Amino acid sequence: DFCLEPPYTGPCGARIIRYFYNAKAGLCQTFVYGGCRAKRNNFKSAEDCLRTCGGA
Amino acid sequence: IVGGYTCGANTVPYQVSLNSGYHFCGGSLINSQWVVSAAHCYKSGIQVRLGEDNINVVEGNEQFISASKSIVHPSYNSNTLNNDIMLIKLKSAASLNRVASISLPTSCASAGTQCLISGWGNTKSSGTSYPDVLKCLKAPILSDSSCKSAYPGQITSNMFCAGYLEGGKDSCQGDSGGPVVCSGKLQGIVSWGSGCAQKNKPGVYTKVCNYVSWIKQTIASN
Ligand SMILES: [Ca+2]
Repeated sequence: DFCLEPPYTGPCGARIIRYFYNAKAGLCQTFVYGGCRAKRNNFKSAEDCLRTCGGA
Repeated sequence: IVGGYTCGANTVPYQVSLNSGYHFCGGSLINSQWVVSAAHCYKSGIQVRLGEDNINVVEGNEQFISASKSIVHPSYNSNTLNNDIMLIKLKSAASLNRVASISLPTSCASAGTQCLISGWGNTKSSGTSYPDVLKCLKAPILSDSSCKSAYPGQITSNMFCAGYLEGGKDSCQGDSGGPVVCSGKLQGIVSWGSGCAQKNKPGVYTKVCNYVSWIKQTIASN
């Protein structure tokens, strides 16, 4: 389950704010994404995140 | 920028901030209407901020201009990060200039050349601390061999390493797209690296001297 994976910033240097599902908190949180090589637990909005991973 | 120093207000006039509701990448002004940055910094609704020092407070020397076009290099590979370069056309021309453009290089820079790297990115290697003001860093260009030994099978002819093998001085998240200026010419674009300021893991940059023709022609036909 990719929804259970920790957020992945990656090697690129950008500071782009994305969302990831935090299974321990039971909600989608923000984290800094570097701009490349995103994993699946990386969403552009909280709604997308909840729709895909909510309740995982 | 980890291990750098405060540049000083508007001492790096070609430095720009790419804003999407917040600062997310840097870039360089190479023409009154054009900005060069990294391809991985591509985003919809980009607002370019020029004449910035403290990105959090309006000090009056700014010019906020929306981008009208964003051209990512046709051969950019998001997996390998090869050709990580992008051109942004400003919706209107900037008033040059506290705001000034930087020259493109006539030729490539050699290992050992000292360059100035700048940005508003993270200042901590093992932590999170984003600055208000622009940070600077002098770092030398490293040889292709050491660069390739630091990142086996990951360095292409379009990338160069710069920094310190000891670590502690490097570019970091929030610096992407920013300038690497050597001898008054734009030689690189902050691109990627393994973590920030780690030992034996210098920062990797887009080799601008390899794109000068593409840049000049693209600016001219758009
Ligand atoms: Ca400001």
